[PDB]
Amino acid sequence: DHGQSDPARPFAATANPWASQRFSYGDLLYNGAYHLNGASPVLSPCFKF
Amino acid sequence: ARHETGGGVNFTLTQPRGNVDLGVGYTAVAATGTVRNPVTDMGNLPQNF
Repeated sequence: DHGQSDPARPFAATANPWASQRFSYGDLLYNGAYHLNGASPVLSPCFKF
Repeated sequence: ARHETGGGVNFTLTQPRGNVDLGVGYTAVAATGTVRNPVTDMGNLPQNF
């Protein structure tokens, strides 16, 4: 959600508009459901996030 | 006493205890020395009238 504030940065909504929102290319590349990697064997560190 | 409600008897033992601030002087100064953590941060919250 992006009406509420970031916890870590309480004075801004999000510091990064592409990665934080749903469906938004920080989401689309690296979410566990969409799996553009997942047939690929290489470790994705952003799968932790 | 004893509860006739179920779950045991569970009633309260209580003791009363009185005291007087003893000594015409100052008698037990306390000293404040260290900081564990601020409960509120130095924050950015604006006043909203």
